[PDB]
Amino acid sequence: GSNNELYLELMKLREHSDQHVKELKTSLKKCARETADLKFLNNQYAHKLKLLEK
Amino acid sequence: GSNNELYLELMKLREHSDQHVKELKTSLKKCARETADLKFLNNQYAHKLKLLE
Repeated sequence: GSNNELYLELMKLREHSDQHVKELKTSLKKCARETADLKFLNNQYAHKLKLLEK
Repeated sequence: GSNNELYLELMKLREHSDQHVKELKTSLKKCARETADLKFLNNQYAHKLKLLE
């Protein structure tokens, strides 16, 4: 083994992580939109259900 | 010495990026949980509506 191999491995790990970060940021934005939509829809549903009672 | 400094700097960069992945992964899990909670309510509402209709 050599420290150069170790250094190179740490560099490879960093680059892989950076790529993962980009993918996660994309997924997060997608999920956030879905939550927003469901929240809006749920508010409509809850209200409609409350009208039928009255 | 400088060998140790190089190791620590490379480890720093490695760990900073990995910690970032951890953060985002946990945030996404949270968002996914929130989505599940809302779908449950959403499905419960919708199902309850179709019956009264």
